[PDB]
Amino acid sequence: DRGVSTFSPEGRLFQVEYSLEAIKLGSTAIGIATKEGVVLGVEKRATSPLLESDSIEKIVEIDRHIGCAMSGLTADARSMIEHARTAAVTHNLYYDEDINVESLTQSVCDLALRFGELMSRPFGVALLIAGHDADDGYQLFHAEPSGTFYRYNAKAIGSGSEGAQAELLNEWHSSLTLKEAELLVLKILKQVMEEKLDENNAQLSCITKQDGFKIYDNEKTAELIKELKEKEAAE
Amino acid sequence: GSRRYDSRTTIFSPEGRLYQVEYALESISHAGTAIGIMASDGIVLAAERKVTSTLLEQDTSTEKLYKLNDKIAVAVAGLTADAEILINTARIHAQNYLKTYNEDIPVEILVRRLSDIKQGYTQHGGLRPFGVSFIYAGYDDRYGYQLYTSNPSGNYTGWKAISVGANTSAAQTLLQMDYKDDMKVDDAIELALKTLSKTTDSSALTYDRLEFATIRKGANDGEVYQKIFKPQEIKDILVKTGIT
Amino acid sequence: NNYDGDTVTFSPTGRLFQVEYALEAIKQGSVTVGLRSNTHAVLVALKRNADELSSYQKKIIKCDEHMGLSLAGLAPDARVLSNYLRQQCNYSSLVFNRKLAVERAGHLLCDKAQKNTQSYGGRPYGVGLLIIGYDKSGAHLLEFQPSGNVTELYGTAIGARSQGAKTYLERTLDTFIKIDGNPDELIKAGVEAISQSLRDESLTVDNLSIAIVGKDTPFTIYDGEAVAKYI
Amino acid sequence: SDPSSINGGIVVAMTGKDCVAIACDLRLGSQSLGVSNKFEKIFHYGHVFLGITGLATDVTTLNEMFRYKTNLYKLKEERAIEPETFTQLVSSSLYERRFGPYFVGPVVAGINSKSGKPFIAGFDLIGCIDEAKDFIVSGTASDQLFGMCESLYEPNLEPEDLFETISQALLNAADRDALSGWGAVVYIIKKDEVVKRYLKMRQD
Amino acid sequence: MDIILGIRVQDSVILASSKAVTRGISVLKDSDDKTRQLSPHTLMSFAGEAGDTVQFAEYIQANIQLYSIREDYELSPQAVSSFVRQELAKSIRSRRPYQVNVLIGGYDKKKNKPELYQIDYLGTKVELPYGAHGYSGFYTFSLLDHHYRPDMTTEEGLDLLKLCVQELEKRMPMDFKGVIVKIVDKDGIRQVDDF
Amino acid sequence: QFNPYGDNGGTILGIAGEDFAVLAGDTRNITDYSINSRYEPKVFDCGDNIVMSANGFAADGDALVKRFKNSVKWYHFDHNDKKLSINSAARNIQHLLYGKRFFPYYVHTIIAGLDEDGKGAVYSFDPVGSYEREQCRAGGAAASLIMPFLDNQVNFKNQYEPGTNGKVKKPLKYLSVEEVIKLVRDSFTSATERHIQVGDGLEILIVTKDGVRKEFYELKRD
Amino acid sequence: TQQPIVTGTSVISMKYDNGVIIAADNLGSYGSLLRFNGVERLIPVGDNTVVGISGDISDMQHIERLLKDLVTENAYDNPLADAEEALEPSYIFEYLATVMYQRRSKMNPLWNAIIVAGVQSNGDQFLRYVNLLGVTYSSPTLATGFGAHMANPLLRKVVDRESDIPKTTVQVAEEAIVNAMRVLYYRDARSSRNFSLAIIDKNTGLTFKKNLQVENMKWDFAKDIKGYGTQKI
Amino acid sequence: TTTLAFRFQGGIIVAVDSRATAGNWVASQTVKKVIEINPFLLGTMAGGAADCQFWETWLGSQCRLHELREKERISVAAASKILSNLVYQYKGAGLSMGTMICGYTRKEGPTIYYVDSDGTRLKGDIFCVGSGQTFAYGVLDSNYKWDLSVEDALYLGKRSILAAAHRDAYSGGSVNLYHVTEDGWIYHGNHDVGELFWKVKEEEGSFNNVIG
Amino acid sequence: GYDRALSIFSPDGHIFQVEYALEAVKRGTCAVGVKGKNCVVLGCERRSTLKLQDTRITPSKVSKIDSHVVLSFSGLNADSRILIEKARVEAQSHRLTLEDPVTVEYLTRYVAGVQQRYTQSGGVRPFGVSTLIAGFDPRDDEPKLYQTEPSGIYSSWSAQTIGRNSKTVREFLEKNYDRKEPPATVEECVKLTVRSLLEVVQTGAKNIEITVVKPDSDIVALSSEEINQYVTQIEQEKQE
Ligand SMILES: N=C1N[C@H]2n3c(c(Br)c4ccccc43)C(=O)N3CCC[C@]23N1
Ligand SMILES: [Mg+2]
Ligand SMILES: [Mg+2]
Ligand SMILES: [Mg+2]
Repeated sequence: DRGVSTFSPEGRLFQVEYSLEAIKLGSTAIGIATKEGVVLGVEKRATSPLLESDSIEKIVEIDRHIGCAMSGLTADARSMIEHARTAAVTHNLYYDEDINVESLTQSVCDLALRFGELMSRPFGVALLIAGHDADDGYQLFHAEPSGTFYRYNAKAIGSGSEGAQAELLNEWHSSLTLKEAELLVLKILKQVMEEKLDENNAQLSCITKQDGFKIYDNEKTAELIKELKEKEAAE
Repeated sequence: GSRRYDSRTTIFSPEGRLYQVEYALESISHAGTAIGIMASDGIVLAAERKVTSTLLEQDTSTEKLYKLNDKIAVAVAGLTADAEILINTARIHAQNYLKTYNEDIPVEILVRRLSDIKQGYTQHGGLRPFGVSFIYAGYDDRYGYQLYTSNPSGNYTGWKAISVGANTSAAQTLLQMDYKDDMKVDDAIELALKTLSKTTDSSALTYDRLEFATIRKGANDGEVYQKIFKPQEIKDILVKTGIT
Repeated sequence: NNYDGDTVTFSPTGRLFQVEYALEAIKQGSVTVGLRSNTHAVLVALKRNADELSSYQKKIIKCDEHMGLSLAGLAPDARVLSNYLRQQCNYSSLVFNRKLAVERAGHLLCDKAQKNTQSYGGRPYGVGLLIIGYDKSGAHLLEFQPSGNVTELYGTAIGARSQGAKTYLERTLDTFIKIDGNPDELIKAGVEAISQSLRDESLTVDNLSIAIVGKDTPFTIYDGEAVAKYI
Repeated sequence: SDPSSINGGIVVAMTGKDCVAIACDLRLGSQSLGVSNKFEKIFHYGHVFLGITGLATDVTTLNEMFRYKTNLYKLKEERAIEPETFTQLVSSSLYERRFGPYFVGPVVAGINSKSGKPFIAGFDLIGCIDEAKDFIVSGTASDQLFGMCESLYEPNLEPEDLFETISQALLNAADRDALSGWGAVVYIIKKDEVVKRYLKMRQD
Repeated sequence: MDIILGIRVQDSVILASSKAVTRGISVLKDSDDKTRQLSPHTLMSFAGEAGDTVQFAEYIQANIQLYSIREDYELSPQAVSSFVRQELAKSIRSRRPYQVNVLIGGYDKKKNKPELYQIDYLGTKVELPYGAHGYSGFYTFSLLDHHYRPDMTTEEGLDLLKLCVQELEKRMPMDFKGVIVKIVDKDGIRQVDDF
Repeated sequence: QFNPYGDNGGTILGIAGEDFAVLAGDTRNITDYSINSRYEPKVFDCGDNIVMSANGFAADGDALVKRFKNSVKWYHFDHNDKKLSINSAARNIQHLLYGKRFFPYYVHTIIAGLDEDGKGAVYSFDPVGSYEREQCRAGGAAASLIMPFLDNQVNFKNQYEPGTNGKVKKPLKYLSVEEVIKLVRDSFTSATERHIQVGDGLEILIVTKDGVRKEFYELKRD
Repeated sequence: TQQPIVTGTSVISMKYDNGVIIAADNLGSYGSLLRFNGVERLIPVGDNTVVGISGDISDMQHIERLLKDLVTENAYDNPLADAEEALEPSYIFEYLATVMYQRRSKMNPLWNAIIVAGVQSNGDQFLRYVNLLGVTYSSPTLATGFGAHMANPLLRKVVDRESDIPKTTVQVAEEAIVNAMRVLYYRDARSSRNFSLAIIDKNTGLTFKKNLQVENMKWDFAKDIKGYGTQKI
Repeated sequence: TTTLAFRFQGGIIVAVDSRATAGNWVASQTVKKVIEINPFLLGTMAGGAADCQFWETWLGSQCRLHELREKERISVAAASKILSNLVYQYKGAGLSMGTMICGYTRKEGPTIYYVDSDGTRLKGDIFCVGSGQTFAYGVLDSNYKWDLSVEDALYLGKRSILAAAHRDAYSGGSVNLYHVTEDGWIYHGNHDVGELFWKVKEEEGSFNNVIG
Repeated sequence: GYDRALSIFSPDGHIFQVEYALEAVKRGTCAVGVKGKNCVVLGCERRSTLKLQDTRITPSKVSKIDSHVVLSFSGLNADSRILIEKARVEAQSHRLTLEDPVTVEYLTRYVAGVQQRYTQSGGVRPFGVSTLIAGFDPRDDEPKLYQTEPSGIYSSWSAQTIGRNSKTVREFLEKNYDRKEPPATVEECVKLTVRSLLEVVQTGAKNIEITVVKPDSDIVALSSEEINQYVTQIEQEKQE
């Protein structure tokens, strides 16, 4: 056939480029970083009404100060999350402190290119890693299967990403409040989702310095959806 | 490098089938027919040797029926050499169990073990599967007399009467027709030989083309006896049942 | 064509296509410049962002107090190779109480890259590196290619549109080599060199990345408002 | 402390005219404490008999090991193992643990089914074969057994006379050993009949 | 730990095990249960080196429970005792052996018979009408040799057991803080809460 | 039989002030009754405003300091040049020591610096890595001579206010850097008089927000 | 773990204004047997370093081969091997110290005490010690074995502290070293009369002196010594 | 060294002394012998100081990983068994540990496990470990009731360590008190034994053998 | 060792070996899971192409992983045994170390993890098996039902079906299962499970297996006659 670690004539790794196509088929995930906190939101996308939607876990805690959202082949994310949690806890054991968000992200990205003929293929999932540390404040990173990670003020991944990213281009400014960010994620998720957005098929979360990482209740998100509807009808 | 020459023995087809397992089953369909029939008072194993010669030393020959221990025997259909590899492994497993628990291995546990070995060759290692199907005839004090079969996929099932090898479709229909639950060993002996006589690709069924075995509680009192039939004894039972 | 499936196969003209494809990844990368005088050595790198919400990908990595590099191509491969350089610099200091010579660092990088071009299963590195340093024989600049070829130069550039900066340095050779004891002027020459590779975009405050090492100057990286002085 | 005398016990074997005899005591102890009076030390694999003295855990382990091996032998060979062949198997099996040995004193007894020739053999813990024509002894009262057998034994004894000789050899040897006794068993072995007799003896 | 006793009567097996746990100078506990249920009709008591006892017992328990689930079948007391013996025989030639002695009391539902097996840390197995480990047998066996009958009731077995414990409490130097007594019969395993 | 351990003598002393910290040690190196060196530095600046000394078997001491200095270097590489705080350094040294739990570094380690609130900090370790933050700690040969003196003169132990007769303790008033250095010098002068392995020279490293400063004083050479 | 078999005794050394001096005798002892009389225990590395070794001779010969291999290795792909990138005394010492500590940490030591003497690129004097335990230290004077007990006291009278080094000439330093070697010959039962001496100077380079002898010995006073107390004749 | 822990109506009391010795030499009077594994779990230090510190901090990391993976507070049973299984792997190598793992959960209530370096793991109501353990047991056994108030239980633990500190040469310095509730442990201060002894003597009337 | 990467990405971002493993599941006999208010029922199809089968000894489709959790499957039978064995070992390992039996979610997460691992490990092919895992958490009366598939993704379901013609029985369940009011009794839950299989099965004879799991390790398999009574009552109401 051909090597798993083969370069294309354009200088790109075939397998890495193909895994990026799998991520495009994944459900949408959005992150927005503010000076009051970072918000993470996802589309749950249940395949059937009999599927209990609260068992869909696409937003995950890595540590008290670091959260993570996923898009693509979500089963592949489990070992990445396990490594992230272990790395966060291990660093605290070795250094009696919280690990930097960038350092955690870098550790996850070191796994990415460990494939060949080590694991047999790249990961088929992208991660939005959000968190806070004392040195660089509130941060949002985009971890890819290429091993590359970019920091973002705001970022969308998954099937509705390029439409969402264009929307984030216009809406983000350096003075956004946490409440404004929450509504903004809900607004853009509602825009790109196939089904009508409600508290059961979408999920919100945030990371603040005071309270740490929190996944929002369905009752809490339902109120923010109602608040969104009214302010869009206000003009 | 080496990838070029790899057949990839452990992959699914687009339809979700295992190529090598399917092709191994095709191989087994050309092997001599083996039949097992379970009765209330014992089990019968009958099998046809493949187109033999007059110069073959039959009385010292064994290609179909093998003893795993004193309570369990197998009938083979497929590559004989492949079968002997698995048979030796099964014999060892039985002894490992006997050493560990000081009790004879239950029939199903032995069958599951061999079947799991077959399964492994279909999922990992990049090696060809074993081209063998077994009929297991055995007794233990939990379920009594038991018949099982296993094939190259590593799947196994229990049976009242079953055939493997050539012409299984025709053989199974004949068994399904004449088999009854209250049947006895002597009746089952007759059914097995009659079925082979009708399904065989040879002109006539003779003693030199057969291997035969019974597992009976026809052992004096509360115990079980295995009987691998001798060439003269196969000749006699053929006359008794009225085939020759 | 039929000979580009793996790194273990020569073509009929004696070419190694997987290595050439790895070389192509560098050409897609963002431009970075290297140049030196007799007292100092400078790296200048144009950082690339994903979009307006995103950060600008870092290009320069410190290897020791007296050595570091800039990258163009696959960033994770640069992390692997720079980590190896950090270890080798460190082995030299711990075992021999000796700062690793820049030339010897180039030899080690060559040999590490070579093994990935002659064996089955592996792949070549997909990144180019510009290594600067100051050791016992003064200032040095090296260019690393993932073919294994390492070259010592007065100045150079790698990445997209690097030919413009390379021609400028070839003209200015006699001038910038003489910029001794003046770090600011040497950086100016490097910023002017990398400007010959820009199109449509210009050097902004979060776009530009500069590094310097010299006689009494540890390897230090300048980003943000620290490079506004040179814009 | 000495592994070969923690549990105690003895085995003796003798040849006669067209017959062999093997016998053992029934005691298992923890040094001074008597634990079991039903610990038989003679086993058989087909027509080949094996007595084992020494550390009781190894006695049990080796019985299970030789049952294991003789069962596989029979399946492959399609015949029961003979005394001469089994003797070599015991020797080989013991020597493979040369530098971590089983602390035992095995004794083989049997009649070759083809030649009809009576056979006995003994081993040290490490596999050295003692193939005596007359008798083999083993266990914590081996000195006593050597004394009894040397004086009581004569060649070509009939089965029922051999029974008396080997019984008296065991009994009187055991009564001069603290760690042996608590019952006894004697096997009289002919080409196609084997008789097993439990002896009455003092229980101290 | 210290004293573990066993007696097999007509229709049941009774195991008695001391409650004390002593770490050198002090008695840290006086209510310790030195036993594990391996299966519904099989109980194992244990004594030996600290830590290794519970580690070994729970390891055996896990393995028998695994077998029970895999086969949907309870192994016979004889089969369980053979498995345990092999594990200890394997252990004695290990880098660091399990220093654990056990009694296995089980009711065989197939044969409708109680069974008691005594196994020491070397892997020395014997089936007995009554048994013990350590010094317990030195004090109790003369009483058991005298009074024991194979046709004893469970109540008579408990009374003979009381006489054994009384002799231990009189002549043993160590205070073992009484015994927990458990009965194994056709209906399973139960604890005698007043002894 | 080969003995992989030895004893190079030496005495060290760490004291934490309100907004400063000192780590002092004598400069004498010995085996048995011989002097190897009258000036062999024992207290080291490890970067990030942290000073360290690993007293006892000098080979193990040098190895540990060398590995910790290395750990500081790699902490910078791996975590974006973040400053290694004194508490984080202390936890890291525990793992370095406990890594050789079954073949230990035969040393008594002390580090000094400032915590994240700018207050003076001293940490003390046993050979296998157990540690604690402390106000005052002497280590090595003459530790038993120095610590009781410090209990009395730094913490004012067994001292009560005149007139009250044991009812009111002497209040624990804060000491200046000049005051601490006086107590350090007197501690080592007294130790030099009564301990044969202590002498030659005293080197003190002082840590403040401004950085690390050094002071050297002669000790008796007999 | 082993025991030393064939052994070499003291190595002695000191700093002076422009460089360092190091010396060691030419004996290889086999217990109390003075077996081998032509053993060179000072091994020069380039023109700027001399390594002096005591203790096990088989291990010394191994270390000698390591140093020889170090020079070969340094020259590989090194155009400045005889200039800016030549081996320094400090490089050679740190390498040996690493090896010594690693070997003791595997419980398999090189049974030696080593002194590395040399002059650095900037003209600075280098003098440092390392032994089988990996223990290291520096001093204006350094000595191993018996030399530590008898040579150091004499050499320290010339250079007592750092500030005495610029006041000490090469003539005064060599004189002190030679006298110490005589004293060691008087008092060490495992010493010999024949020795080697090496001077490493920042101006005149490496001077290696072989086949030196202890001379000007006082023995005449022995004729008057009679008995062990009361004997007169 | 003296450490104790006991279960009661209001949860768990943990009390320890503060002294560390090397032979006769008192190395420290300010040793922290209660290890704060996390806000809900406490461990006590006896035997090897490093072994206890290192492996109980490590235990805290394992407990944190458990609750991240299972989204639920780890049980005291599970937490103690992680530590006991770990030290059992090292059995023979020379670890020295005698500790009480203390916690209060919904399913278990207040729970104490004695864990030890030869592999022992014991659940219990009252445990006391160290060179002065016998002295503390005396005060505990004669004054313990399940229905003690939080105030009286805290005093009992303080008084028991004082008893040991007085008689045991290798125990002393100061007393550290902790009260473990379902919502987490609460620290109840450092108490100098020198000052505490005289205070208790006067107020209680005990230690008439000692002149004050 | 054999290291060949069998599961790899294709240009369109698909892993065909994982997708072909799902096709093996599509071929397998139908399995269905329905949870009531106080129970979970697992129904399984038995293809009647095989008669002369000995039903006493033939491997049953529903397997106990522990006394409180069960596992059924659709796909390759031999593959399922490997997952069942691993799950049983992990269940005992959990009891040994945590001193508490596995939650249904934990056991599901483990099995799903094993399946995922076989999709990016060298020299191995994915499991051609999807599973339904049902039971009750220790000391909990809330019913649990989870599903896994070859890719390793898993989720919780009020009711779910897998295997051949599972599209049809899922259609039935989606219109017949009300979330606000689930089958209140064992009877109602079994009835709805048998009804769902009757949409696909053929004869209601020995083709339908039913296993009921209740809280506190109460697991029982219904017999032929008991199921036959449900089959009888369903069609007599249908004749109207
Ligand atoms: N000041 C301390 N240093 C540790 N420590 C301890 C002892 Br004992 C000891 C002996 C010599 C050197 C250090 C020592 C000791 O027991 N400690 C427990 C906490 C850390 C430590 N306290
Ligand atoms: Mg006797
Ligand atoms: Mg007696
Ligand atoms: Mg002095």
